[PDB]
Amino acid sequence: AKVGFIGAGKIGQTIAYSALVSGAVDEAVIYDIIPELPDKFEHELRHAFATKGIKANVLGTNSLDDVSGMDIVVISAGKPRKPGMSRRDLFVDNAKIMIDLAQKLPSKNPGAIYLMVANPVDMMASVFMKYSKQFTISAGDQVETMRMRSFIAKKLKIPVTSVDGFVGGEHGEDAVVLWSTVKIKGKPVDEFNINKDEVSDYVKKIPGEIIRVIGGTTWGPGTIIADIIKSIAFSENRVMSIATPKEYEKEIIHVSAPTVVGSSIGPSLESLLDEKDRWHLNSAMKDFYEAYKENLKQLEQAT
Amino acid sequence: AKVGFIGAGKIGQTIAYSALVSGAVDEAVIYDIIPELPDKFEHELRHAFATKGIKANVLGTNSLDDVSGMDIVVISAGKPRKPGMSRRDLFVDNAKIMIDLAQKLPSKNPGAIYLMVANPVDMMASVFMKYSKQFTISAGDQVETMRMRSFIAKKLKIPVTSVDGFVGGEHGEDAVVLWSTVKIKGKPVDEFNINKDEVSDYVKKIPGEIIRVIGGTTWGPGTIIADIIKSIAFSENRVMSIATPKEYEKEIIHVSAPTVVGSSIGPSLESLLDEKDRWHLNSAMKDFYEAYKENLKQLEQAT
Amino acid sequence: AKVGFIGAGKIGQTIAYSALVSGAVDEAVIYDIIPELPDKFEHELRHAFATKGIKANVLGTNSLDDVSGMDIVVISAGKPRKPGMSRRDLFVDNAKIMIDLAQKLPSKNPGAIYLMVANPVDMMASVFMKYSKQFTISAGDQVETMRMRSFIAKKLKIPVTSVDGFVGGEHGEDAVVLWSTVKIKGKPVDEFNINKDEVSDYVKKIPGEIIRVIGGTTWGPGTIIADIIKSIAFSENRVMSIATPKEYEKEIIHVSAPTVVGSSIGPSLESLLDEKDRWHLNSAMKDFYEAYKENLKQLEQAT
Amino acid sequence: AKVGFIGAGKIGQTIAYSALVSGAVDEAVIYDIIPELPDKFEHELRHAFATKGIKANVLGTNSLDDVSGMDIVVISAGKPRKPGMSRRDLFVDNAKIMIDLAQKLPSKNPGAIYLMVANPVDMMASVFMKYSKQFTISAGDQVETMRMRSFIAKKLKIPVTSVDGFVGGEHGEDAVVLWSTVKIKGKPVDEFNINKDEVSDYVKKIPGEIIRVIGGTTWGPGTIIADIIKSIAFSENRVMSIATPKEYEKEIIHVSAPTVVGSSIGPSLESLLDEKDRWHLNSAMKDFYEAYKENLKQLEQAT
Ligand SMILES: NC(=O)c1ccc[n+]([C@@H]2O[C@H](COP(=O)([O-])OP(=O)(O)OC[C@H]3O[C@@H](n4cnc5c(N)ncnc54)[C@H](O)[C@@H]3O)[C@@H](O)[C@H]2O)c1
Ligand SMILES: NC(=O)c1ccc[n+]([C@@H]2O[C@H](COP(=O)([O-])OP(=O)(O)OC[C@H]3O[C@@H](n4cnc5c(N)ncnc54)[C@H](O)[C@@H]3O)[C@@H](O)[C@H]2O)c1
Ligand SMILES: NC(=O)c1ccc[n+]([C@@H]2O[C@H](COP(=O)([O-])OP(=O)(O)OC[C@H]3O[C@@H](n4cnc5c(N)ncnc54)[C@H](O)[C@@H]3O)[C@@H](O)[C@H]2O)c1
Ligand SMILES: NC(=O)c1ccc[n+]([C@@H]2O[C@H](COP(=O)([O-])OP(=O)(O)OC[C@H]3O[C@@H](n4cnc5c(N)ncnc54)[C@H](O)[C@@H]3O)[C@@H](O)[C@H]2O)c1
Repeated sequence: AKVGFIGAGKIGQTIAYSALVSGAVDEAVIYDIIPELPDKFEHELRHAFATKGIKANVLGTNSLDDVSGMDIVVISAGKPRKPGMSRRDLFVDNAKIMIDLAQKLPSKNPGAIYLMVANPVDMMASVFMKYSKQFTISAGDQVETMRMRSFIAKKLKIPVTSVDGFVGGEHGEDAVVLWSTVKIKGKPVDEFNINKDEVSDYVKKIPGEIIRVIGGTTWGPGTIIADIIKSIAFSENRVMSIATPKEYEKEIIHVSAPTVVGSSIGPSLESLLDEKDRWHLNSAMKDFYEAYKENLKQLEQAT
Repeated sequence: AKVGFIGAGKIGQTIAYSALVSGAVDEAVIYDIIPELPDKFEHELRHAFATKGIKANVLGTNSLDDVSGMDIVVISAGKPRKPGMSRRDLFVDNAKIMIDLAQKLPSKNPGAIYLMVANPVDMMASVFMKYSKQFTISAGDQVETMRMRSFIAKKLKIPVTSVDGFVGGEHGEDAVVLWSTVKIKGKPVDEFNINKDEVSDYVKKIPGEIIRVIGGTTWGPGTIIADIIKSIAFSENRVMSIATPKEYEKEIIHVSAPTVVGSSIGPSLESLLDEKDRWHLNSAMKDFYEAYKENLKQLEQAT
Repeated sequence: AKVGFIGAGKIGQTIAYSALVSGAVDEAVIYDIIPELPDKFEHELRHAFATKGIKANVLGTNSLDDVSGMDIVVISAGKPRKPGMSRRDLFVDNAKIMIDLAQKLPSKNPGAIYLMVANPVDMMASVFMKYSKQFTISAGDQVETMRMRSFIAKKLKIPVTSVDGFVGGEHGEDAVVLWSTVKIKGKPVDEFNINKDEVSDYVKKIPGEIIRVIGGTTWGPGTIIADIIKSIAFSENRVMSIATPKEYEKEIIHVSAPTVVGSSIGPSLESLLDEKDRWHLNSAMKDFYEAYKENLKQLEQAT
Repeated sequence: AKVGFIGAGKIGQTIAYSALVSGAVDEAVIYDIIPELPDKFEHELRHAFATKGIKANVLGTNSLDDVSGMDIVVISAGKPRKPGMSRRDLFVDNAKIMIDLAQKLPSKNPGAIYLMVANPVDMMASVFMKYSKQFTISAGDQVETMRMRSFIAKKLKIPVTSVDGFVGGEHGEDAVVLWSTVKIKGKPVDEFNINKDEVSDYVKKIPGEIIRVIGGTTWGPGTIIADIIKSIAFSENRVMSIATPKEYEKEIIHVSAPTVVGSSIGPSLESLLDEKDRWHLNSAMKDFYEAYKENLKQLEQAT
């Protein structure tokens, strides 16, 4: 696929690098508002490519117009979290970015899939889609999903490959582990020595903890989001707990649920969850819709 | 994963080779009735591994008791089709193989996923599961699925990665394209100039044509079935049109539908298809049922 | 790289499949004299590609004029060995193939690297280069090299990645282990309990044993030769004991020594071997020379 | 291989991640003096591994004693460059680190290969080896080597895979392009529209420029150094322009030259360079020896 990267900070570089070395990206165009940053990143990539024999076309640029004719456009441009902040605290800052980008990108990338990475991720995806009128998805709870699998595997001292399942609903701190999907070698997680609250808590806290020590999350979400790109680019049909757009009281919202990710996106698999999980996903919709409306008014308090 | 390969003929060797070089198999045990065959294949694999730096343990054996402790057991032991034959002609001869394997493998590989390759594939899976009571899947129409995708791509002169969709129902000559799933860059196949009947006919005829010219199918189903193994081994959650066990009229039958394939298998997604494709999948259940009951009688009439 | 495959039998198909799934081949054109064979192999490859997201162009053809513009041309067209035969028995029959290919391929593929696989491999490379004057290499003793490594590893019950070293000189039954290059975790092989003669004998006999049981060698040399292709295609600079053209007594001959393989081929490293291994490589030149002159006379005595 | 990482800053993380995802590292132990940093990096890795199905054992730790029984030990612990500094300016700061590590690591990792990454790289490798008495190599001019190939490919608008060759001698700013190795599709670089001084200059300046804009080099040298790890771990025998130890006036020094990198290291290929290149490598030895002796005295001016 041809993939545009809007944002070449820590997470944008990690995602682009990981997606490029995985072989899923035939051509990439990497943009950033910071002078020379994308350009120097391009050189980094070429140097890396030489050792691997990678021939992917890469352009690092400060010119937004170079992001044209892409299949997928990955948006990580935004303020990141500082210790002590919630993700939703960023709404007003980063929504202005999305509003601006929504004016500019569409005419150059008609029919592209837009992949939101910038936080608060689900909200950003809704804002971007509202303004751009372009099909937009959010990395959503796919990162949470993998964090959950890896914690459970570490806890039982089993390979992560023995664990299956997803995290879903609202993003981050408000996500829910979808326990009816969670299986260990095919068996319900109940059959195991697993404290469900300890799993949820690790998932919600570990990014905050990475931020406090390292300064931001990189390798994990970078790899994970790149795999979303790869599933689209190779048409692999991986079920991923991304957030796809839904209509709710005539407003576009984004909420996560296991979703088939291929050259085409969908369907989402919420209808196949157990009752409790389906109730949590309905709930997540109502809560998201309420918090997002509030946030839109508070932004409308521009003047 | 630890993977058992039962049957080391053309397709068995291809699946094993491809699953091993893909990185999805940590240990493999390969069995065949043919004296020394498994041994010499093992030496072939070792030679290949040396150039790749692959360290997977591999044992080729003529003693079936050496296949123990597997996570996945792949069965390709059986007589293949000859130009002229139908897949289902093989039922009696190959059912006898499955009944015997079902009395030997499970005690050594309890709780393994059993992946049926030998034809008639779906019926063999049903027999094996009947005589073993171990969880058994069939390659099903996943091969057809890929043939369909590839045909549409070469026809429209587009990358295969632009095409999404599945083939399902009964296996082989009785399969149906699930047209409500076939999309080109997200758009319904009707918006393109492809003749649905030409697609079907290609899918149905190409294996018979390859069998006529080359003598048997290898690289295609081998790679495609190795990817089923990989999706289980790495818990990738790819939607694949494999055939999983379904309770119908109190019998266990196998029919293909798009199904989540990870360390855990399922759910199948037939409830998300359109009315027409759900009708077709319901008829396939009925038809498979009637034909399997008939075939079972034929088997009794041998023994 | 753009890669031409001349001969789509057992080994040709294996090399091509393995080189294509490794990512080293951007475009491939596969030729065989057998009507429809290349075509049906192409369809096999396309089916495999769909599951992997591989977009390499591939053309199977019965018209040799379709092989043009290649960077590398791989020749496996020829009669194979039967239980009992020696590799060199094939000289006359296969030399006739090479003389013809040499009058047809170069005009269409000027400046390509020609990689000889058909046996007797080294002698075929010398003939092809004689009649084509195009730069021609032979798989040489790279296959032997890997067999030797793998044997030592299984013997000492160590990972194959712990073993380094090469097999060189004449090909096959006349090859010699270059013992000054064989190291286990950096240490000379003498410090371990391996019998040098048992290693040699294994290396010499295993292909004949595989040919006896299975009918021909495939996965091992196929993977190993595909890695020669990859090392050229990605300019990896792997030292491989291939046979490159050497001017001796004003003839061009082919003998194996560890050689740098990248987008450019060479140098060969025989001047860095110990006295004994340099002696052996000098005798192989003399012996190959005398035997090739004899074989050329035999060819004249056919035509 | 089992690989220890001493240092989990920007370059240590990039190298470890790249080496891990490439599949060359079976077990890694990552240490850093910064509290909690390695630990949080380990979590990042596990999260990334979950999406890929990677089962490599990883331990991120603040306890140096955990770095035991490794095959390879990769040392990136040290002060990095700030704009305006040369690499050799760091000698006195980072040599103290190496002296300390030389007391501590050996008894826990007997017979390991130590891979120096921290600057001034060649000097650091000599210091570490002097004090530890352990076999030590330096990433050397391998990074420069790839930078050169990629620049030339960009300049001629050809794939980097068409370019072959190496940079060698002293490190960084004092490196020399070894023009007799440099080939484009097999042809001498003279046959091409290439300004040699412009190539050298780009190579020497581009890291300084990345540092000024981004803050440090990451992806390129990370990938490149990881490929050195991979060549050792898979015993691939890639020729790489690393710096291996040589004796000079009874002192151990490190200088770069194309070197065969496998489970065993060596031989270096300086003897096969043209005259001019060989003279530059002799020269580099004399100059290195002089600057390193000076630096050792200036450090001995501890008191
Ligand atoms: N799982 C996830 O979804 C996930 C993971 C990691 C980070 N993030 C989020 O991604 C965003 C970026 O994080 P980061 O660590 O890379 O931050 P960072 O500060 O390293 O980078 C942000 C980048 O965005 C750029 N930027 C800001 N405004 C821009 C504009 N108008 N146009 C173009 N570029 C612009 C900056 O120049 C900078 O290079 C943050 O919102 C962070 O919270 C999300
Ligand atoms: N897409 C698919 O599902 C697919 C693709 C290719 C082949 N097949 C089927 O796979 C089967 C094998 O095809 P093939 O081309 O490899 O045939 P083959 O003759 O090359 O190999 C069959 C192997 O099974 C062995 N065998 C027979 N009975 C056995 C037993 N009781 N235990 C162990 N091994 C036994 C034979 O010894 C032989 O080595 C056939 O039924 C064929 O129709 C299915
Ligand atoms: N390590 C090695 O170097 C190695 C390994 C395996 C096989 N081989 C050699 O490779 C050759 C092929 O072995 P195989 O097992 O694939 O034999 P095979 O009979 O399976 O295949 C040979 C193919 O070459 C074709 N052929 C014959 N003449 C031709 C021509 N003029 N143009 C195009 N195609 C032509 C045949 O039609 C057939 O499809 C043999 O000489 C064998 O000894 C070498
Ligand atoms: N091609 C190359 O060889 C290459 C490429 C990039 C960077 N580097 C060099 O590598 C070194 C590290 O660079 P970076 O960008 O990762 O710097 P950085 O500041 O991001 O990280 C340096 C790390 O070393 C750690 N450290 C310092 N002293 C230590 C000790 N005594 N024990 C353990 N850990 C210690 C720090 O805690 C820090 O995390 C520098 O010398 C830099 O110049 C070399």
